[PDB]
Amino acid sequence: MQIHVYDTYVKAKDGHVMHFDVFTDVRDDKKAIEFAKQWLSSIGEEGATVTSEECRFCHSEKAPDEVIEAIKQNGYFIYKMEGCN
Repeated sequence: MQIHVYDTYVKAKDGHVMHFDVFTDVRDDKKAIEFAKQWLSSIGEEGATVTSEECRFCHSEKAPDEVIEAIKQNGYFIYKMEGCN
């Protein structure tokens, strides 16, 4: 399974620029935006504008067993790249 790494820029005001990558099997940039927005509304950080500039595609790479299950079950998996520590 090839994980599509969608580097997503979500600009929070004073919290922190939410720089996270979305692991998905879908090859749609719009879906990348959509999944991120659904996730933002889910966690509560919906207060950001995601455009074609905010959505970014890095590449597709080999996938560890962990993300295989995640994307297979949820459809997508967001990893907290920045804002972790």
